[PDB]
Amino acid sequence: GTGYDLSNSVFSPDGRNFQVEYAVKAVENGTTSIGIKCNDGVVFAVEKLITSKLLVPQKNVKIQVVDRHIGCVYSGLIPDGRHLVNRGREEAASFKKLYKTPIPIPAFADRLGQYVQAHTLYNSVRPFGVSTIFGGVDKNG
Amino acid sequence: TQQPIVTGTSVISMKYDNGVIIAADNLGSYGSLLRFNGVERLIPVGDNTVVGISGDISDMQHIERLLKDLVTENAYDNPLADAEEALEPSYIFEYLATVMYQRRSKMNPLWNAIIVAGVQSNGDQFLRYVNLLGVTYSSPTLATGFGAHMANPLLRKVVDRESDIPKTTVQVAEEAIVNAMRVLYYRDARSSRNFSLAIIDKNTGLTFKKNLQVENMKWDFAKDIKGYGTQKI
Repeated sequence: GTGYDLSNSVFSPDGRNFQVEYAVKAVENGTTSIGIKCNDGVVFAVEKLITSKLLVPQKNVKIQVVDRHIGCVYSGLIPDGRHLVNRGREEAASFKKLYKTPIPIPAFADRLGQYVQAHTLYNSVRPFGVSTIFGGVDKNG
Repeated sequence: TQQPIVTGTSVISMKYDNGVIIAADNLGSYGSLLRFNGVERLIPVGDNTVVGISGDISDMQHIERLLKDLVTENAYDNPLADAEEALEPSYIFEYLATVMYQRRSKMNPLWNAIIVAGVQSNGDQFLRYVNLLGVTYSSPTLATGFGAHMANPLLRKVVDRESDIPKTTVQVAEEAIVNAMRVLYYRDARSSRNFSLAIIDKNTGLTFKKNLQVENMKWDFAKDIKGYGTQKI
């Protein structure tokens, strides 16, 4: 058969979801963003393309903050990255409201992963076109 | 909240030529029981605002959480959140007043009285009051509970009108606040000797004094009071 790449969450005969790989292709076409985990913390860095000098420098911030301790940068479709960051902020707010402590980094990672995986479960929703490097410091370092 | 349980008493505040002063005791009353000592009822928002809350302590902790979340959500996507476009006392008070009036209209009030004090970005003093009914008002001297009956006269003796504010030094205002706190501890039954005080100045910044005590207590004459009328010994 053919046409397995026309709808999301459709398994191809080789056991693949081609819409996810097309979203990955969309990610690869984005600017470069890196993260480095050091001894006492983490660092995030990103490259912003100056298509014209009409862009106001130091504005158009790409690195976003979740809670007061989570840093998130993304490569790909910047609006999808902002959507994912808002979802993560909601998750962190609920976690703090319920369990008092700020959300741990692995917990936040699993929340975002469950969100994206759910977005790769239905043909009525499009996979996220972003790859997200995030992190921070919690009680476990 | 339909009936307050653990409560905190009066919160007082006044203005002076360079900012505001706000004080509140450190006691959580379980009815007639002075149950919880050490309850910080002054919540500093940022480096330029202090909220003094009287009433149900559970609702006060809810307000604390809401203010911390407001600060956090303001920091979102705001590279100047530590400079311009930072949380002002006016913004905090308007958020609180919206919440209080909406809860009042939902018949589930936040059984509290809130005094928001601070200094605006342009050096102007902000000092306003809201309660569980959503009533909002401002004055050179503000006070909740018994303070509104006893502390407000002593504070208006120092600042009666707006023109008196530039004539009031921080020392005079702090002395008036301490005297009002002493009188309150004298005549309030649900009060504490230990309290906290905060001075928000346009030049010095947030000054948070904890573990203050009411001193210079006049009780000697009590040795001469005998009986309730005709008794001589």
